[PDB]
Amino acid sequence: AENLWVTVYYGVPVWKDAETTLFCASDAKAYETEKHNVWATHACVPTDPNPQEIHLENVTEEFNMWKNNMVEQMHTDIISLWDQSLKPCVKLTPLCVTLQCTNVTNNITDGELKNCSFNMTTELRDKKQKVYSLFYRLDVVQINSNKEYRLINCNTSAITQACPKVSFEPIPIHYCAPAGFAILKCKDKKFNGTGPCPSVSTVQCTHGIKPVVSTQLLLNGSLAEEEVMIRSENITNNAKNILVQFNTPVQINCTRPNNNTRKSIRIGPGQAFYATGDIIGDIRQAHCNVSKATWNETLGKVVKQLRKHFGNNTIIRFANSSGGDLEVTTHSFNCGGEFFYCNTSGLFNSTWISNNDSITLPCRIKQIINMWQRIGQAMYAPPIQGVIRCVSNITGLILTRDGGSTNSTTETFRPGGGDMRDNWRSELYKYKVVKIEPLGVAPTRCKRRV
Amino acid sequence: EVQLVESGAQVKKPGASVTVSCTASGYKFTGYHMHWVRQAPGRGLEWMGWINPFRGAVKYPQNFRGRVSMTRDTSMEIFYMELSRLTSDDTAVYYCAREMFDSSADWSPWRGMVAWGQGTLVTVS
Amino acid sequence: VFLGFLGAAGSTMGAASMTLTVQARNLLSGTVWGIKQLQARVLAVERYLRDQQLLGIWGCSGKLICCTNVPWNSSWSNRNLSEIWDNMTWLQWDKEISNYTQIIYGLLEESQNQQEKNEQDLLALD
Amino acid sequence: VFLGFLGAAGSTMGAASMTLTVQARNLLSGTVWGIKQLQARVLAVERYLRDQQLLGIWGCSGKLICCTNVPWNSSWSNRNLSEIWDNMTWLQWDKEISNYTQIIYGLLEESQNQQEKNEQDLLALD
Amino acid sequence: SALTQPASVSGSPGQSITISCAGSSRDVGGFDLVSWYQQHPGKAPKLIIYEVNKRPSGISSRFSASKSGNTASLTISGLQEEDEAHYYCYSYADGVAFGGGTKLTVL
Repeated sequence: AENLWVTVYYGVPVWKDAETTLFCASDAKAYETEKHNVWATHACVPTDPNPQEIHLENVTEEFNMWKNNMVEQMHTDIISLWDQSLKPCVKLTPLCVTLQCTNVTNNITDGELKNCSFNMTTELRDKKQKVYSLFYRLDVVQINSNKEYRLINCNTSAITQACPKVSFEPIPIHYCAPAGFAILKCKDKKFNGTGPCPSVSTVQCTHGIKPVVSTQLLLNGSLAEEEVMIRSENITNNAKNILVQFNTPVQINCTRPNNNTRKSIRIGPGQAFYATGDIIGDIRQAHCNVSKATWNETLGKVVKQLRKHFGNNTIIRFANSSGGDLEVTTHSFNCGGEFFYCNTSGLFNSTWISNNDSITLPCRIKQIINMWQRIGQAMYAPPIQGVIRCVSNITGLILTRDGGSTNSTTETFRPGGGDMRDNWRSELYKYKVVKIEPLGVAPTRCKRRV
Repeated sequence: EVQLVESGAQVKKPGASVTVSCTASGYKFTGYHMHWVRQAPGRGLEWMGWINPFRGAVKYPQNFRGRVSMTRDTSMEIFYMELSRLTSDDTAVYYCAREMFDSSADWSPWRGMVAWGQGTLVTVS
Repeated sequence: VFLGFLGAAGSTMGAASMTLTVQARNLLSGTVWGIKQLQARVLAVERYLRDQQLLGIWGCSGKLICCTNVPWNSSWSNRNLSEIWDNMTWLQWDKEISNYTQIIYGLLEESQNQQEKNEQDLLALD
Repeated sequence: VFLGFLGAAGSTMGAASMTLTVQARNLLSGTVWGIKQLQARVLAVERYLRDQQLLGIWGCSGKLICCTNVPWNSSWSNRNLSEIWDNMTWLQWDKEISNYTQIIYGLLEESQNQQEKNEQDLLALD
Repeated sequence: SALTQPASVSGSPGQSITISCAGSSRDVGGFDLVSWYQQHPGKAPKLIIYEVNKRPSGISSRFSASKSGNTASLTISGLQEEDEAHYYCYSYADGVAFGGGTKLTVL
């Protein structure tokens, strides 16, 4: 009549957070790019033909990017798959033989590269081979008359060249969840990260995210909505990595106007080293043209998202990076297979107050990189034949602030930070892993039998 | 054990610069923020700057921008540091110092001075 | 009306416990890298079969919604049937049961069906 | 009396059909070296599933107690009921079935529920 | 430095001491990020307390300080001749400012 009992239901809308293993899915088509392991697509499940979305009526739910422990899972996953695209290719520790160098076969107009001859063990163990290559000033180092050099990993590490078959363009992947877990998605547009969301939504898997190797500029990513949302885990500690999400994208049409020669060298048997041959005649430099007009408008798209952080009438300043490595002072991103570190000196430079052309960004080039900060494991990128070009939508920024400077006069803002679990997290902000608890108790007036 | 090996006395002259070292030999380099700290003979100390050794994110107070240039060597594991526009007041010793909560994934802070070196004494006229 | 999956989270308990035959359809259906999905599905059925046993080692035997003969003790957020069952949402009702759901099932197999289905035995052997 | 999991391993079968549920808890209990546990919890369901399928086809469906309709044809270990349920434990009597436990079950699933679930739609066509 | 620390403090073995550390509406009174240090005369300096009052693993719990309102202070219980040293105050403020310093000695 009133003595309420316990009643058992199943399939309830209840959850708590818990970390466990997610897994991959990258279409039924990306498994057909060949090239021997483009990233990780191997036995991953193909992706469903139609992904739909559900908006949770009345749900007010907490979201974050910081202690969202998928920010650690994805970095550890992208780390060990890098070896799997490497271990059946060509290692090159004997390339620590000395090269006799000189400024290149040029008509001056300068060098930054050299014409370096050296001896090497070929297919036959007894036969030695004469061959010279061309390297950038970052791939080698002089050791302590003309100048002679060594490869740069030699005073620290071993090194392995990847297969030139393996291509390296960012290809999308969906992150997955099985029977018991899911991934949340707060469909707020004006979303400053912290708090319950008014119209919480959900997804079973994420959208398509590309693991773009980039510091400073985010590329091939995801846009913002309404106002260019400014995001950060912590805006007070100037040691933290701050991530901006653009709304209006910018065209980067990078170019390496040097028809490059790929000289394959036999030093195996079977294996091969890939040297740099002649560049045809004229001598030009790798840049990265950027629409001057698009930058100036997008500056206001975020600077007017800074007057909402200090003053309805105020002032904002910029200056180039405070210093450090190329990965924190220069926009690094993959272009062709070789790498481009682009000069951020000429961008962070203006001064804001109250009431058709293009600049270009100088870019250095690197082929041997010690990425992941693994002292012991450097690599060599087999050079790209021909002129290199890469169009992409500019998407975000990894940057820092200064300290107090003069308290509230204004503040200088520079690029830096770098860390690779926060380049990833620039595309992990709107998700959080949850464990689903399906059993639910209620008190209804019914009771069972004996 | 760990250590912060510092250079011996490196006396230098005004209008120039000087190099002071903190060799690392026992702990993880990249993930551990490190500060340079200055101590004058019998006076108050000045916080100089710091670095994010993972690719070297350095910062200064506006006090010395244009003067100071500060960095490290990744695989040789050490901190160099220089301060330009020397004046005789700069006669002092120096100390490298680390922060508390450092790791791999989730960061913070900017505090908790634990580490100190050997006191590299330079002298300026 | 066949809306979708779990729209009734900030909605009432009955409208939630309405579609008792929707959420149980797509959960099984039918080198390295091929291992992270492999370690996900075998720990996604050990827990599922832990449930398949519990609906059998009690008296329910079948599947879906079974009621119980347990004191919903008054300390557990007592409103009327109509202020709990005919009023609240699993966003606003599950916010009140959580802190003491561990005491309810310190019994759901202990002093009942363990001794209860054995009361069936000392009976049906003499 | 409640003396824990497997606490009644060798007492009278009447006192041994008590704890039928505690032994129904740890049949599911929830690079390399992770292989050491992934191939272990795989064999937890294997000790459960074998009985989930057997009891399901039978008149058991659910677990715990389950009567069956098989005559213990006296050619088997014919004994007094007191010489089964009163003077023996689980071990002392599952010893006796072993001579014929490979014969008892050409019936429970093969002669009972093969035929006693097809007169449920020659009868149920009314 | 930006925190006024007094001139001197001296005593007899066994006593205890208090040292004030005052700023304005910005420094010690503005923020809860302070810390105090010890310098025995001529080696590597050492931290004793961080953040108002939380000791790090190892410091003998005769030392304890705090931050109240605007004037940070400290207290060392049962002075030994081991405690005869120089002492400071830290406080992250905008960047980092400091306390002037105060030495403890044996009378």
